Amino acid sequence: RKCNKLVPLFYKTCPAGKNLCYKMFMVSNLTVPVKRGCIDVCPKNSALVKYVCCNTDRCN
Amino acid sequence: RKCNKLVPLFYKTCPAGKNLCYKMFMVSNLTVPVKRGCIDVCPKNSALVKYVCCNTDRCN
Amino acid sequence: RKCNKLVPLFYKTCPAGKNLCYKMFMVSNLTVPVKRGCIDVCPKNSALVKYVCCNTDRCN
Amino acid sequence: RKCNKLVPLFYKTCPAGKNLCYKMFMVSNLTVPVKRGCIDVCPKNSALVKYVCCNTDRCN
Repeated sequence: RKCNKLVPLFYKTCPAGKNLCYKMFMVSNLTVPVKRGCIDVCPKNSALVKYVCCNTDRCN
Repeated sequence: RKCNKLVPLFYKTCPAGKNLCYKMFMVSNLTVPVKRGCIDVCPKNSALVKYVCCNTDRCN
Repeated sequence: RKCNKLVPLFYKTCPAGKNLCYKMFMVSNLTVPVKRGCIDVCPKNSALVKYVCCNTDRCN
Repeated sequence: RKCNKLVPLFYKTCPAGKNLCYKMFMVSNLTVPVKRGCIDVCPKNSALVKYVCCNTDRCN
């Protein structure tokens, strides 16, 4: 699995066990993610934090 | 086709069907390449990024 | 400390302990950086590559 | 045993009793070794340095 980084024109190969890609937002600001990378399962949505997950190369 | 990589001292052979080389820029700034490689046809849409393509070896 | 990445439109906060920014060049081509980042001490041995370091934010 | 020097395009014949070649890194910089040569036994890595050793000609 490959995934985009915070600057999404670049990407990285994921470590073993992490086959989702994700995009993380402060709920107050849905214009720009604060983080992007690899992950195992999608974290739950917090009151302050929103996750978007998908399962193909470079989908975040 | 051979094309330069982001650091243009270095280069690669293009896969089958990619016979243009490109430099990719942020829309703001057309002097600092953000990516370089091979491509089949040059993208034209207004986006966050802009491609400049060419058709000779290591022309990017 | 903050330093530029290889595409110097982008940058990062240095990990603690690394307070210099650097460009890395091939030897005798001191015009095309090959790497950019953060480092603790500027390497000085004769090698295939040459580091040029500075100690202010984004000075590389 | 012949081993590569810090500039690894050049090599040297090892003294007697040194039949491994090595390269040594500062742990903070795995890009460029700080040392190369001949050795008898691969030393343990430390908090400060990493050794890579091998046992054939010009393997470092």
